[PDB]
Amino acid sequence: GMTAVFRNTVLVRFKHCDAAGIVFYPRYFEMLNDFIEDWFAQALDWPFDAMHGAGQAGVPTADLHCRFVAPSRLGETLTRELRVVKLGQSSFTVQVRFMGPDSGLRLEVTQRLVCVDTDKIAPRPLPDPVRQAMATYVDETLA
Amino acid sequence: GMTAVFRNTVLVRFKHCDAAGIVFYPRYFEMLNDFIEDWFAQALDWPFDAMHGAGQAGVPTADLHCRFVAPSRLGETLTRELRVVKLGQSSFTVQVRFMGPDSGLRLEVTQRLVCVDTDKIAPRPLPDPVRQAMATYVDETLA
Amino acid sequence: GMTAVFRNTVLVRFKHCDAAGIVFYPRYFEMLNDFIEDWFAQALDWPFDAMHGAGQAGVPTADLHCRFVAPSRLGETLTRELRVVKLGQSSFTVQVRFMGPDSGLRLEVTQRLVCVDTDKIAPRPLPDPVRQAMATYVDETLA
Amino acid sequence: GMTAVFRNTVLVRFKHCDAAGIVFYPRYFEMLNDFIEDWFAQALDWPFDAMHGAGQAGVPTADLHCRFVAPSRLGETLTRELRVVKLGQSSFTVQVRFMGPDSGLRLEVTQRLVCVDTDKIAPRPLPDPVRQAMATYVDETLA
Ligand SMILES: [Cl-]
Ligand SMILES: [Cl-]
Ligand SMILES: [Cl-]
Ligand SMILES: [Cl-]
Ligand SMILES: [Cl-]
Ligand SMILES: [Cl-]
Ligand SMILES: [Cl-]
Ligand SMILES: [Cl-]
Ligand SMILES: [Cl-]
Ligand SMILES: [Cl-]
Ligand SMILES: [Cl-]
Ligand SMILES: [Cl-]
Ligand SMILES: [Cl-]
Ligand SMILES: [Cl-]
Ligand SMILES: [Cl-]
Ligand SMILES: [Cl-]
Ligand SMILES: [Cl-]
Ligand SMILES: [Cl-]
Ligand SMILES: [Cl-]
Ligand SMILES: [Cl-]
Repeated sequence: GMTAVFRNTVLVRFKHCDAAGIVFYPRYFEMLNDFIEDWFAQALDWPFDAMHGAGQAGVPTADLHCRFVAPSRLGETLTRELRVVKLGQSSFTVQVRFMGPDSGLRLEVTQRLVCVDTDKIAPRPLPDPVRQAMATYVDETLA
Repeated sequence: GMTAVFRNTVLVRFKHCDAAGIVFYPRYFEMLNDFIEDWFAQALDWPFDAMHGAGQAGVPTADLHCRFVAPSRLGETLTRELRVVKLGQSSFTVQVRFMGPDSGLRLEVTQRLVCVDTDKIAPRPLPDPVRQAMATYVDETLA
Repeated sequence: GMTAVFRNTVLVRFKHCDAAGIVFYPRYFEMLNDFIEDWFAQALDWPFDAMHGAGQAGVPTADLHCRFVAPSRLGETLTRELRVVKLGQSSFTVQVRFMGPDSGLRLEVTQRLVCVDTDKIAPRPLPDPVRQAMATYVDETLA
Repeated sequence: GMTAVFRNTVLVRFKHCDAAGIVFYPRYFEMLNDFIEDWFAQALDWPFDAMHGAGQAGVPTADLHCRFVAPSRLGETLTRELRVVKLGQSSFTVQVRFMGPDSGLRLEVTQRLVCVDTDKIAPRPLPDPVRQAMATYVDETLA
């Protein structure tokens, strides 16, 4: 449909790979966080620097379900795509897919995050404009 | 009935902690992998050096589900526990819990791994002794 | 002078920073390796995938001297610049500077790497065209 | 003369090892930091949780020099040793050696750290008891 997707690419690097030149799974999760960071800065107008600084806020992960479909290797460029599954006042759920350079699905992950005060930890609502911006990404078929 | 639970501890270190003031979630996954590594070396008699070396094998992750219950902080010692959920010929599913120093649950991850040939990638059966050792960790109540 | 420099930029991310939102030093070294990887792929026509794959080669570090001049923080974009200090048949020495968005020097590192066979470790000469390409980056004032 | 050397061990893990088949060098620096962390907690009575917490302090690195002597591999246990080179009021320089299981030198790093106020960055003197504890590790022969 026309609900939004957020997309970008990531190069599989030497730092990401095991002795076989295949991606070590915790490293996918560094890739995933970088992608969420990007989405916040580019699409939601609430970059992590502002959020964790002046904002005294965070978006820690509550739940994460990841399926590793096919391996990725040193030197491949992967494409990352994000949709929003569910959006509350404080919590939000995204679905992220990583696809290889010939369009093969590499991993699919559904991730629930919660907006919190970091001084000290306690849930809080998302900023209104942020929640409004996320609403455009919502794919009602996903949940 | 009779069973076994594999358990050890890990210190939350500076390298693990982020600008929200807690453990950065990919870092939990490095701690998870370290724990699985420990299990293989210390309980299953199939250390990763041997497995990935002469063994020409690995145990890549097929599926992860992680529930983050409460945050962890610099300087805390966490307890890690492993139980086996399901055991096939090649695939195996484990449940790992991380607990805080007063036993508060921090995270629970259900993870399916698959034994593979690394030369080159293709599923293969676990060694007989290894599967037999893993069977002792089976938690029937999780089935 | 007109000897060459290799340049690119890198965003300081959440994964790079400590609890204060300042870069944790081992993370600079992940940034440094990524930059060398880039230089090999873009400038030297010998990407890490080809090098570690078909090439059965590596460029492990022999020596590294790094001065941390000023701290870097979450959300800053740093500029990375590389020059070649010294070039042998197998060994090569680079100097890398990271500068902040307002041109302040953040870190300066002189790094000696050695071309090796990875099956199994043993020095070898650089490929001729690679060594030729590095020669253009040589700043004879540096050593 | 009378002195002390701080020493402990570390296992080389899957997470540390790369596509050249050895420890990936930034990973040595995470192991270095862990070791300094250990020194502070176990020898100097100033653990990082306390230091960075109530203490509003840190010990960022100003200078690194690392000589990589021989590679390390998955499954090896390394020995880490610390000696103090130089001790000022705020700054301190340490020499750390990593050795293999048959005592072969793997790397030697000379590192200068500086005690700082984190609220906000500005050098400050080490606590008196901490400096006194560090003095016991001084290796006059390295001066
Ligand atoms: Cl590609
Ligand atoms: Cl909510
Ligand atoms: Cl939600
Ligand atoms: Cl593909
Ligand atoms: Cl029984
Ligand atoms: Cl199976
Ligand atoms: Cl299974
Ligand atoms: Cl607890
Ligand atoms: Cl067998
Ligand atoms: Cl049971
Ligand atoms: Cl900037
Ligand atoms: Cl040479
Ligand atoms: Cl050289
Ligand atoms: Cl600057
Ligand atoms: Cl004496
Ligand atoms: Cl001083
Ligand atoms: Cl000093
Ligand atoms: Cl040795
Ligand atoms: Cl004092
Ligand atoms: Cl002495």
